[PDB]
Amino acid sequence: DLADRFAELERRYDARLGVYVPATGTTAAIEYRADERFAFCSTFKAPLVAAVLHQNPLTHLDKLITYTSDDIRSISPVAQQHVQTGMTIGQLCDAAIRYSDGTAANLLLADLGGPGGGTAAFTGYLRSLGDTVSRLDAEAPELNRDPPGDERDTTTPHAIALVLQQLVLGNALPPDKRALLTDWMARNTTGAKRIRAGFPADWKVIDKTGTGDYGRANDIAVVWSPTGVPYVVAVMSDRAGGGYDAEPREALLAEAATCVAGVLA
Repeated sequence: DLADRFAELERRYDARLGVYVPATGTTAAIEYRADERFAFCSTFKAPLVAAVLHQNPLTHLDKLITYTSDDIRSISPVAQQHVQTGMTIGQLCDAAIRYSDGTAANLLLADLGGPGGGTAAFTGYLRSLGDTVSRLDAEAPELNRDPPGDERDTTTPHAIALVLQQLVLGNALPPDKRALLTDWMARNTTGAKRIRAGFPADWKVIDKTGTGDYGRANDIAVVWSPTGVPYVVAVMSDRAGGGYDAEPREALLAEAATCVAGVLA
């Protein structure tokens, strides 16, 4: 009947909803449109930091990156205030996750290198994690603005959840790099009204949000129960029928998360 409740949320919010919660040692998977494609939007910035971590020693986090005001092409709460001084890779990782900083993400893509400003390299990192479906094609902000029919810049709830599972809970990263990613997600500033809002206060929530055109609103999270049992929760939504300027609905994500919390508690 949980599928019926998700379908009701879709009707109430005039939206398309995708959910994946991987199975665990003691719980079944939750899946709703889990193999349909949704735009990443800024959700890709969490695996992007993982990519950078993966291919460099941690001393690289101290590498100073310089850039100009002309590089501020997307919403960049941190980067736009440090044009004169530049930012370290570590600082860029922090900003990309906790403030969804677009310039920071673009500079991290460039740090991977190669064609498409690092977008091919990012896609390659997902392939290395066994993700045969996801792809990044554009930089910020263009990656948020593809038409609904376009497969560019898309993932699926199933794909991104299994990536995050490996990153935070698995051994895709060594413990030191894993702890950095986890902490940045744990101190995210953008996600209070999404998955966090759907779980009780005694659950811990770490997350990365995404928002875009056609009413896109996403959140990917790892949650810990009050006794410290972890789960991955991916929730994705759009309103392709509501125009490119359809309002994204944080409340839809919060309610979907409430329904998930009910299953997992």
